Amino acid sequence: ELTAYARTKTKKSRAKYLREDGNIPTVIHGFDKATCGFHNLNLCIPEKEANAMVRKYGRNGCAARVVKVKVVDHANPEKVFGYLRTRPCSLAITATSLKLELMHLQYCPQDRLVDVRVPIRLINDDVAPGVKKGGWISVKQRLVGYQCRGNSIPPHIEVDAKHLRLDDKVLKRDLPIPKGTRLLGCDFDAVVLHCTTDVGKE
Amino acid sequence: FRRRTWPAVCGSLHIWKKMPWRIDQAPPPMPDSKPLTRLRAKRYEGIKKVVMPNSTQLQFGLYGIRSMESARLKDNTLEAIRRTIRRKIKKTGRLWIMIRATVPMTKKPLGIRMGKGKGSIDHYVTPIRPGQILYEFDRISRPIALQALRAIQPKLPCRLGLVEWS
Amino acid sequence: SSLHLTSRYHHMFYNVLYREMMLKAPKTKVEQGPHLESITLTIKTTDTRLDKDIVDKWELLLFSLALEHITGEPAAFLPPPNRHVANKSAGVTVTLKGEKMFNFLEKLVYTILPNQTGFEGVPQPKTLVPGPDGVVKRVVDFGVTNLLLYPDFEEHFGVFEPIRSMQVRMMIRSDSDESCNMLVSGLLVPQLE
Amino acid sequence: IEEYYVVPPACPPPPHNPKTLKYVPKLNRTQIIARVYEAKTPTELENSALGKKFFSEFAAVAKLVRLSQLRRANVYNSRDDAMCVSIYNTSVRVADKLLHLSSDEELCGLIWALSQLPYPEYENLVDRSLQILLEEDKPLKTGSSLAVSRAAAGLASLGRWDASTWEVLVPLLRKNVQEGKEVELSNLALGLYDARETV
Amino acid sequence: NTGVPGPRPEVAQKLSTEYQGHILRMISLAESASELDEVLWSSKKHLRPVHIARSCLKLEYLRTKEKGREVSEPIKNLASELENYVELYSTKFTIGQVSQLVRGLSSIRRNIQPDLLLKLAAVVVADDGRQVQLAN
Amino acid sequence: PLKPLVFRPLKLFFWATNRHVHAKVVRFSSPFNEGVPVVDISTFDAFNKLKGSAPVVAPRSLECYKEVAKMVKEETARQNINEVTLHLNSHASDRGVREVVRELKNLGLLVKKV
RNA sequence: UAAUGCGAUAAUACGCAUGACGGUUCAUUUUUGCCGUGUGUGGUCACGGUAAAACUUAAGAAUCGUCCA
Repeated sequence: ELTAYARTKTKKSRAKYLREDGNIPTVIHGFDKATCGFHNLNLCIPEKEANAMVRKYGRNGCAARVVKVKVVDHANPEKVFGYLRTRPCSLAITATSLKLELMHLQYCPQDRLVDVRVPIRLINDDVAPGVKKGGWISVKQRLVGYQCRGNSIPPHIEVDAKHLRLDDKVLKRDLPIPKGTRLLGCDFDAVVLHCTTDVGKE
Repeated sequence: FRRRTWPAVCGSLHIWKKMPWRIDQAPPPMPDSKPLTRLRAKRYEGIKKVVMPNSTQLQFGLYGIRSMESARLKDNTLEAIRRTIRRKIKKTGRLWIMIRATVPMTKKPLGIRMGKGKGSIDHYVTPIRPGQILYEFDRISRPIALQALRAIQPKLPCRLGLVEWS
Repeated sequence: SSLHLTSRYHHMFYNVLYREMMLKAPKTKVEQGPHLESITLTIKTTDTRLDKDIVDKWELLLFSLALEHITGEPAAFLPPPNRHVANKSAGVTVTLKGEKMFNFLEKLVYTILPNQTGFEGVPQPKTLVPGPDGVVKRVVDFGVTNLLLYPDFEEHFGVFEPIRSMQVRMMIRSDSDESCNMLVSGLLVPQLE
Repeated sequence: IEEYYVVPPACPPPPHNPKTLKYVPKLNRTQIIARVYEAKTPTELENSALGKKFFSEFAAVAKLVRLSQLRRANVYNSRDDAMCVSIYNTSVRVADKLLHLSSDEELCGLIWALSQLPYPEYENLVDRSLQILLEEDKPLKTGSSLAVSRAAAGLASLGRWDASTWEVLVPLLRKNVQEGKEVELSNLALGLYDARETV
Repeated sequence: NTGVPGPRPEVAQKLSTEYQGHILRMISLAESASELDEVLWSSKKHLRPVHIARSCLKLEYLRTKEKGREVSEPIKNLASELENYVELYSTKFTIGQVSQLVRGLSSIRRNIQPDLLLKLAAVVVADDGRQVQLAN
Repeated sequence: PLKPLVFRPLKLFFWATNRHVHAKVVRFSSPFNEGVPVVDISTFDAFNKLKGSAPVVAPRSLECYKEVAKMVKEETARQNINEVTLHLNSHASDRGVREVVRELKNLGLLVKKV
């Protein structure tokens, strides 16, 4: 659960005053203007909660998670406007200090189709013929694109490498496809994992 | 405010508009292996202070080192850092180098008065922008990355930080 | 009118051969099938008694005349290798399409090729770089080393004595190299493999 | 100096990868026929069945039958007239290729639809349908009087007046009138044939 | 603007410029009859039939807020001034522009001179009603 | 070396498609306003006319091209139009369009390119 | 803009045919960064610009593939 506050219509130059106070601007996309009044919603989220979410999940890992947002009045914390079900999309972060600047979220009901870049995870990498011989498992694509339903978003893809030897390559065709999701794109036969001994010839 | 006249707002001949390199925000490309040029440059080409975009991340590895300040590094400094990193990490480590010295610099010998043209090439440099990522590592642990960071910090004039992929 | 104005092969390709290829290699669209586009005949200086890379056009008139007899259409001189050289060429060429293309193929296969000593099969097709239109084309190249097998060079032998050899190229549009081989087989041209 | 090219290999879709996560239910012949008839405008009729999987022989017959009803019941502008012409041209050509797969009812409807529509008749669609139904066994075994009534009315409008075919239809039409089935079409056909006999 | 050949050269050969859009925006941005008068005074020398036609509709829009009171004095002054342009451009209007001129001046309960109405009616009387098809 | 544009009140336009050739005559008052089409004749109209009397092969035929020119000549003559300017574009070089233009000049209509 | 578009005899009388799925190419200024000018102890300031450069989620259009779930 995340807490958000309503905002007034202001210029871009007024955003730094919110960060100084301790809140990060956020935008929620994907509403119908006819029935809701806006196509997008502007709010601000406390930095303390925002940092915890990123640390717990990660900058890219949190994009495959579903969160609950509660909108309340800044002056009176007990006034609740409503609740929303959303998933993070992207994060704007300073390069020199690694501080949050802007959060993009998508309105994600349980019956909507969304495109998610799911991270790839490895299991039983220590117990592998290639590792024992002296090789290592190199990941060429950290994230892979999927089309998932709102009710079923895979937190991550589990690829087992317990039976991989040297020069073994795992392509997109071999990745698991959980229920309620399908692979995106047409560039199949792309290397995702590679058990090798090369270290870049450095 | 934009410094132009009314005829210029309507009939400007600058049809193809390119943002000057000094203030362009596009990230620099990956270094190539082309030979160094023998054409003298201007001093501005070796300096760039605009910060990096607010979406920069690691591209290949799990750990890396970034610069918190702008600077101009010579070819000699890069070679010393490369040897230090290679020795410190391991022989069995994956290293990506994201920088290269390509901008020539000139100098004149002692005992020469001002004038009579520009000097000859002496060495090469590369500009560094704030928040830029310099090196990436893989097939190592986090403690090893910290050791590499501490080893090179005394050898550089700018503050350094650690970046992790998540 | 006691003149040759029809084409046997043309009728065979469209009314007989085309359906058979469709059955062997089903395709979604009717027009998606092997097709023979053009045949090019070339005579260069290296295929003649003259020993020189660049020769004057008046020395190549005889070979141009020979192609006219073989094909029935006038041939053209090759473009000069450079702007500096203007009056010298490097060979002659002629291109045929449609009915004339089919008639030439029929006569070559039925009469001339069987009488050539060292013939086993035509080489395999080669794929060229697609042009701006994005169409992939395959070329089959072979040469005829005995041009004095045609029954037309007998009226004035002394004139046509220097005629030695010729090169032939065929352009085919198809989905794959296997389809090209199927079309060539339908044309009764053995392929060397 | 002549470069050569390598065709990139094809990309076969991986197995167990659904083509779509949307709900697209399967459609049978009965559902397609119901969808085609439940059309109100030429545009809806045009889009009621498209593609070689749904635009089959039975769909082509349904489009022609429904087109006749809409043409008679409504007046159209230039744009809708062009849509109707496109519907007629495509449906007949499909029928000319899958005629041998048609059923008895479909052939009876096709004759009735062709007679009502004012556009030029295709090559020999009516004659071919007559030949298939000329065995004299299908009309006798046609349980549904609707097919017989449509065939009888269609031929009368087209003025075929085949002696053998009509002689068979007469007792069938009279029986249908007695049974109260397809009275309007049967009466219309009988009246037209009786007028022809008088003339 | 496009140079691609097409079925309707009549509506494709029209020349559209940025300067025309600039003036049309100013007319629409005006929030009162007093403001609209100043806009037209500045642009006296750069008014075309399209601008005149749009201005008449602007008077209709502006008077909608004055639901209770009668037509204000500045609105009447604008209507008289615009009529001078209508006479000047009487033979340079399209059927669409004439259509919105009459509606604009009729909404202010103004009466056009009979001679001017006769000239404007030529859009539908001439060419045997061909121009009626152009109208949507 | 593009020439400056010259405004003309009456212009002739052609639209060549896969199936038909369309000719229009449009009157203009200024470049900033839409024109008024005074003639609209295509090979579709000629085909429906000739086919009833004299069989033709298809709309894009020499017989229909001459018929379209004749119908255009009658309309311009009735409306007292004797001189027009041709709008040059890619479609103006079509063989069917060129045949129509040649017929119009012979009939008596003065067509100018510049 | 179905009097459309495309085609491998390519000409246009004949062939494919306007739906449906999939992959490509094109709104509270989306709101953050950044840039310009003025002022300035070198930023607790103001306004504007980005149809010059990084950055969001859609919806539609143009091809292309396809017996169609």
